[PDB]
Amino acid sequence: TLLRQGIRQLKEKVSKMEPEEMTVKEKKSIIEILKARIALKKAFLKMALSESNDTVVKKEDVRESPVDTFMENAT
Amino acid sequence: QLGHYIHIFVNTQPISAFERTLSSKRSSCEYDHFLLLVEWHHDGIVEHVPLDDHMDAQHLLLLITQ
Amino acid sequence: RTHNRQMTETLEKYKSLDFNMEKEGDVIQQLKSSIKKP
Repeated sequence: TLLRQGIRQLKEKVSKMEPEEMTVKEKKSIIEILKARIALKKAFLKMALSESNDTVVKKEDVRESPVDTFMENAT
Repeated sequence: QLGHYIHIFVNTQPISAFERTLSSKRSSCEYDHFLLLVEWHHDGIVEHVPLDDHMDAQHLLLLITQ
Repeated sequence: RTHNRQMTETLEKYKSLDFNMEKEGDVIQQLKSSIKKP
């Protein structure tokens, strides 16, 4: 989530090969602590896994089939 | 050759991905539960061969060791 | 009389008439109404 924008944003935060780097990059390491605990935000699994969750989807794609059929029996 | 053996039992494979994804109709929430087991041994490995009749006595002794 | 009015009015429903199976046609009801769908 925050990590997703955080990749593209930590991207060009780097400033040349000069010691201009670490003067900001130590605080960036603090940001790395912060994101290290952002990993804790995603510490547990919800629905199983792709594609096993996708298998659940296709399972619904079979489960949708009766739904499109029994109405034909309305009369 | 000097043990070297297979114990035979009963298994379970619960997994939610099939389990509650249906449930309360054509997928019982409980089973509850038991299957089959054949564990190869000696040395350092265990085959988990499929267990399905039709079957003959020779197969586990042979095919596995084949 | 309640069985009369009610079972007769309900004889026609989402199932339509109870004879909607149409005997042999109902052999296709498990397929032509189902498997035929695609």
